[PDB]
Amino acid sequence: INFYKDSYAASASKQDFSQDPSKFTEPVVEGAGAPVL
Amino acid sequence: INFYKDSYAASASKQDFSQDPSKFTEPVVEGAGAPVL
Amino acid sequence: SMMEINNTDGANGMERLRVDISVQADLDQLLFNIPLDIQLDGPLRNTLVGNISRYYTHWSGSLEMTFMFCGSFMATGKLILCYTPPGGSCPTTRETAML
Amino acid sequence: SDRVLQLKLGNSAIVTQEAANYCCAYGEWPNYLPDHEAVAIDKPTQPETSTDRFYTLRSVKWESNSTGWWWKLPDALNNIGMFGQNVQYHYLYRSGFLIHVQCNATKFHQGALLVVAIPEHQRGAHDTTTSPGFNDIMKGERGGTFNHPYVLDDGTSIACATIFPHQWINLRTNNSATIVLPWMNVAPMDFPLRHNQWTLAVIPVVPLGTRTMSSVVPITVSIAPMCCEFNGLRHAIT
Amino acid sequence: SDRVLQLKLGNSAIVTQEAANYCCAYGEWPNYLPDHEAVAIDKPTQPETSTDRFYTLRSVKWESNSTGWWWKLPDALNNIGMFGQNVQYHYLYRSGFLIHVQCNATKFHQGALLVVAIPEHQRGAHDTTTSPGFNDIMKGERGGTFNHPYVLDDGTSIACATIFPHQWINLRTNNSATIVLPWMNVAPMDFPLRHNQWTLAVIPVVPLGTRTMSSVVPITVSIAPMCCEFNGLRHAIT
Amino acid sequence: SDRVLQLKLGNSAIVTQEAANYCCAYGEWPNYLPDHEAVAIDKPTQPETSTDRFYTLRSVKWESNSTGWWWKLPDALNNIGMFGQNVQYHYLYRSGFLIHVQCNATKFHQGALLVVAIPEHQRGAHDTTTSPGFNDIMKGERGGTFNHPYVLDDGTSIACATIFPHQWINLRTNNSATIVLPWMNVAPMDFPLRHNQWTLAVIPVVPLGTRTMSSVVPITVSIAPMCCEFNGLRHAIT
Amino acid sequence: NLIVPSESSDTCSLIGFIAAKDDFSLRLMRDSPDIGQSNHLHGAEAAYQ
Amino acid sequence: VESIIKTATDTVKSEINAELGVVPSLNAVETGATSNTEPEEAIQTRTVINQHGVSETLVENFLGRAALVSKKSFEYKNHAHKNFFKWTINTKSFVQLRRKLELFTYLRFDAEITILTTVAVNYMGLPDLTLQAMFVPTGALTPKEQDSFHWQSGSNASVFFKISDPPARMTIPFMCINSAYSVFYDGFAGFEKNGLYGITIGNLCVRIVNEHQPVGFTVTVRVYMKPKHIKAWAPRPPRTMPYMSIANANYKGRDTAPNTLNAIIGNRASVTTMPHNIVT
Amino acid sequence: VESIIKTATDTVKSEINAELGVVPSLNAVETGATSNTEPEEAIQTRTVINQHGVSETLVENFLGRAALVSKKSFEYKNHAHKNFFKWTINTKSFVQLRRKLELFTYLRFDAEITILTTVAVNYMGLPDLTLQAMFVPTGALTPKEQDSFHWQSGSNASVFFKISDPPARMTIPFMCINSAYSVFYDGFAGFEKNGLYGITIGNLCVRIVNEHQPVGFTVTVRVYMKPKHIKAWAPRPPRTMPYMSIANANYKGRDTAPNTLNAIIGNRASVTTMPHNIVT
Ligand SMILES: Cc1cc(CCCOc2c(C)cc(-c3noc(C(F)(F)F)n3)cc2C)on1
Ligand SMILES: Cc1cc(CCCOc2c(C)cc(-c3noc(C(F)(F)F)n3)cc2C)on1
Repeated sequence: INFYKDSYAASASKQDFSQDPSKFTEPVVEGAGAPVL
Repeated sequence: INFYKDSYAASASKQDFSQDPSKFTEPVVEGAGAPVL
Repeated sequence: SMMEINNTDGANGMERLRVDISVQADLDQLLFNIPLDIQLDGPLRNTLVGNISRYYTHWSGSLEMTFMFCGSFMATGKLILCYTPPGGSCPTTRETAML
Repeated sequence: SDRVLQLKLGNSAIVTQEAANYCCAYGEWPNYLPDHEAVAIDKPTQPETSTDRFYTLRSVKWESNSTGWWWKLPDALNNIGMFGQNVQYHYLYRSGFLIHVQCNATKFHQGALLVVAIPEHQRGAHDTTTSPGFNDIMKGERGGTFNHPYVLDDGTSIACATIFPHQWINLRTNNSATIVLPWMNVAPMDFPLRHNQWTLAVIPVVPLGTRTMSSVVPITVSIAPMCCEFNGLRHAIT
Repeated sequence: SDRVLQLKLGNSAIVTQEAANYCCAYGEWPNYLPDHEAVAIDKPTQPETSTDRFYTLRSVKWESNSTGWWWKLPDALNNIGMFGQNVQYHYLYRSGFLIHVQCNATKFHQGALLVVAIPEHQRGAHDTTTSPGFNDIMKGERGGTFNHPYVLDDGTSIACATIFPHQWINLRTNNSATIVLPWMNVAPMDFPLRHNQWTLAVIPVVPLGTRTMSSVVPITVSIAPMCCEFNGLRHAIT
Repeated sequence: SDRVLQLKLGNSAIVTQEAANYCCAYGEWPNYLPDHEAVAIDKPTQPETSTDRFYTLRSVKWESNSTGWWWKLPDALNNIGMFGQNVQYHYLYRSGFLIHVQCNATKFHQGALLVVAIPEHQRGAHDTTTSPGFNDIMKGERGGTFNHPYVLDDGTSIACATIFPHQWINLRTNNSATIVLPWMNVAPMDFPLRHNQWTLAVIPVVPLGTRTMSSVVPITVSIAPMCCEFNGLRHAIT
Repeated sequence: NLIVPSESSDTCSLIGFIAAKDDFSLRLMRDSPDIGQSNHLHGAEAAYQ
Repeated sequence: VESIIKTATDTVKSEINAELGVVPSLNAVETGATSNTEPEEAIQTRTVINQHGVSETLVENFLGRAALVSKKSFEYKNHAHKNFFKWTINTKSFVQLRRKLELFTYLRFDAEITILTTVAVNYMGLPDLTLQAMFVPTGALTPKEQDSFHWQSGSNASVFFKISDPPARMTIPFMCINSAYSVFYDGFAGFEKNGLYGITIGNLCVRIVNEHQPVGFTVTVRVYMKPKHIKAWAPRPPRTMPYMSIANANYKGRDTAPNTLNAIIGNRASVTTMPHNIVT
Repeated sequence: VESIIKTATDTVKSEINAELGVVPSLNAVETGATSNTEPEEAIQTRTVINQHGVSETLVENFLGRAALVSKKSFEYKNHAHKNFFKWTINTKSFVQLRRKLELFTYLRFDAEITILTTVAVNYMGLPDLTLQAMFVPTGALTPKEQDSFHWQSGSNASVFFKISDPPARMTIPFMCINSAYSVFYDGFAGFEKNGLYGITIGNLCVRIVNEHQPVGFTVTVRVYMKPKHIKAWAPRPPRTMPYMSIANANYKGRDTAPNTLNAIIGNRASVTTMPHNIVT
């Protein structure tokens, strides 16, 4: 875990598996195979 | 924690968060926005 | 604690700790300004807040300046103390400082 | 129905009948600074309608050999209307931006403009070790132009610029681009005169072309600050 | 305990240790324009702290033969700070005012100033049929002086001026006067550049006198607009 | 009502009609030594009224070029009244102190004295490596004066001396200062002849000035030991 | 203006003080630039004698 | 929108398609959105339970590697860099680390620092010297000499290590005055116009505490940095032109492709020429 | 009065004020109390939930740093300081530590001692010598020679360490005969008048246990102290004049500002002169 008193001294944090690609791939307001226009 | 038998050998004590500034900032006997005089 | 506002040549010892103001002949007169340098030597450096802060690198929070008038009881007057957030040159007229 | 759009802020409004939906940078939307994120303790001024409105800058002419244009925010607006006034009178500012780039031509014209909002676009100088100067960076309303759009004038590449919030204006498809930018910074507020959060870049990846009657094809930029807040009031740094 | 007072608006504050209570014109207090009294339909801008704060004008010297001074609102402030900016960029404005006139001397000095806020103080010219001109009326920050204070420069009388919101600065008693003025007009809003709601007049009914060391005795005016609202945004009429 | 004050201890009393509230060093108050903090096992003598009373030292004259004065406790009192007797006959002592510095002038006089109680004020000599001698330190009732008040004669600074229990005597405001000092030491008791817990320093940060009739303006110090206890009785070290 | 009668000094002094409020915070400790040493202090070496 | 992804998405079997008004393969690049055509809609797919993990591309891991940030060699001898050096900390001197950091606009992370030391004679053997690395924050006084008072390090953090010990190591917390480090700064450092455009941590001062020996040695100190507890924002176009300065993004490009200002990708005979075409 | 503070206090939104008899911005310095004007009373504020921690300014941390308290170098050779030295312990020799300790009147703390050793030839290689640091309390006999009986250390505490090992380290308990150490002492050491004014722990005796080699070496011992389990009382005005002696607070001041007895702060042209004024 961590034997130091300061939490920032701890080892790496490799458990953040959440993600939201859409903020980069689909930043459009109006959200299938229908014409995008 | 501490593996030595004498307690003074222990690591630092960084948890004393209490304080009373007033003993230095307001050492006056008689305690808002009212005239201090 | 006391700011050494009168850090000028000719002012020795405690003379440097007090700012002398006199009866003016003109209006809206500028009396003095205070460099807010805590890192660079200045009126605020040798103060409790200044000295201790210099043992650190980052600071955050409000400061407070208190001025005590030490003239005679029969002496009267009104002064205006202005704090100007950074951005430009130090104001030299009351019309500007007042903002 | 996503080719038609009307934007209304304050006393200003814009419509377009040939839009391409519209982009919300990083899927965010502008908002005022919440108490739990605030730093400056003085009560801020929120002008609303006098600052949160569309400001239209001078147009530029799209030419056959154009390399592209750019405008830095908030510099481009630091001297326009009440937004500019607040900026000059306050040490700190904060705001989002609604960007609308417009360019129309003919069904016989072709051309494609990449319209991208680059956060912290730190420019680089070409073939020299000397860093860009103040005048190289602060152009104000006029904005500047790209010397080497191929690498976004910063040694990277326009090819990957799409990683940033953007849209395109492809003449056969649409005549305008709309990008909503939220506050983008590592601090809740900033000093408007020495730092630009966003840079609006309009680059012609596909040059303007046609065989019909030749006419001046302008590109116009309209920008509307959003949720403006100002702190640290003092005199104006005109 | 009514001889001591602190006024705080926006980033400005004033204290006085020799006040005489304070006047609320007609017992009213400034307030924003309610929906049931509104006329202009555009959403107004309420700057708050950037405009509702104390602005200190240049002082005047109280002399043995002084006749009195006056400042018209909002003219006196139409070119000061963010208040002035909003006024120049908007067709319509509305606001109350917190007036604080200050003048100190010695316990060996005597003198009495009538400090009165006159609504619609329409000046008159002396010994001529020609109406006062623009420059006779619009003095800005500098303000003007009375030619015949005895009749308030309008053919009436200073003797009955007490019918208007006022206070006095009687040197042996106090060193400041404070008057809170609400919006005073027949319309919910007005055009700030061609009409003055209030006129601040400071007239020495009892001349300044003393037998002690002679020194310059200034009179200073600090005015803070209150509950400012602006409508009809456009370019600035600088 | 905090400008008026009466102090009464034993057969002595002092009143002041121009006080500035009063200081309780570090917010503490004098008290007798509790059993759980005691070290010396002999039953102590608690004289009360014969020692816990006001002792007034010889006055000093505040001059235009004065640098300041100081008195070390308990040295200043080690030879006065019954307090001095107990001190001379006992090896160990313990007590708090009620300090009252007084100085009045005219409403035409100006001057400001910093009245500070410095714990363990270890003096330093000027421009030499030799430590201060016995006579440089032990002045008794007469007390000493500052050579370089600017640095509190110890290489630090009077500017930050306010970190210590203190008050000021600003002639236009008050004519006396009152400081209540509790026992201050790392030991429950001490030998009174070779160690001073507190040092009373009165320094004129703002020199005495006036343009009226010149007269001698004295500064007087009255000190009252509190909760005195003495242990280790033997003969007197006169 | 500063106004005083004939018998008062016509030049007065102000003393300015400064302090931090309780919303203050300091970070990243470093050595103060306010103190230095060029040689041994007197007696420092005699501690070894 | 947001969700936990631990493995690559699976594929679902898809059937034949002939629907009017439905054209999944058609898109509009102008919207700024990336094509949302799924493989299942472009061709007929089978079902695939994809178990490929996505751990190695976690930002924490992508940036979580110790990289060289500083390298300095000096002469350890009698100087009658005098047995110590002062380094104004920056992360723009070595291209490998620099380029990765510059793939992001903002970065918040704690920094693990590792210091590696080596020595060489100018042969009678290698001395096991003791060194002191002192972190002198902005505004603090930097050592003027190998033995100046500054080294007593009363408040500054110092680390003493021997050449025979494993590399020294400690963690520097995320120390920006902001919520994150600005990998890029489109602004100026001061209130005046003459200020520096773009881009202060402080100075790392390293000295050999041992007095000089009768002979000279060359000592080299390598400092490595490994970010951890990482949070990143706004990805950016990768650097292509060679770097020129640590103070800016100035560019010039290679003399010949690839990566010349004129052409990033090397040339091929024509757009119909297949470079490594299989000649069976 | 007393309370637990873990973060900087928050700010509450404040409104317009115009109350008679209420003047929060007015104060009376003469009372000895510091201005109690709150920001909310001086100007109009907004609400701010302040999450700034206050840990780094805890006294335990402010003083909790290992600082150099002693440095001694001597000749290790055949003396036909003879291969050992005796140091009368004190914490007034090095200004960085001294000044911080002197920010308080009284201090109670246990002391962590770390001993760092380095050697240099007067080149055939550096010897991995063994040293012995012996704590000789007040009143005990100090070693007369490198090999005198005193070193058998039957009761004194001694620590033997090699130059190749990590610095030696142990904790010295708070050992005053009082409840706290007196950082300052306004008194004399003896019952007679000829006594010493101001300001005994004992002697730290360090020797090289190895017999001398055929050649000479210079050995330097640096001792560091880190207070812990700290309690402090009565803060004091910081030192401004350079230190002169370890035995007193004597002062002289620099030759020219800053920190000259005549002027602590450097001069500026006048009280209306802004030193680093922004010239836009
Ligand atoms: C932008 C940006 C800024 C940073 C921070 C880099 C911090 O790294 C430094 C710091 C602060 C300290 C040391 C350091 N080396 O040694 C020590 C010790 F002495 F404190 F241990 N500190 C080394 C580097 C490279 O990362 N990106
Ligand atoms: C005043 C004041 C007094 C102090 C106590 C300082 C104690 O430090 C000493 C002591 C007592 C022991 C050693 C010491 N070094 O080595 C050993 C060992 F041999 F016992 F391990 N003890 C070193 C110093 C500086 O702190 N402030």
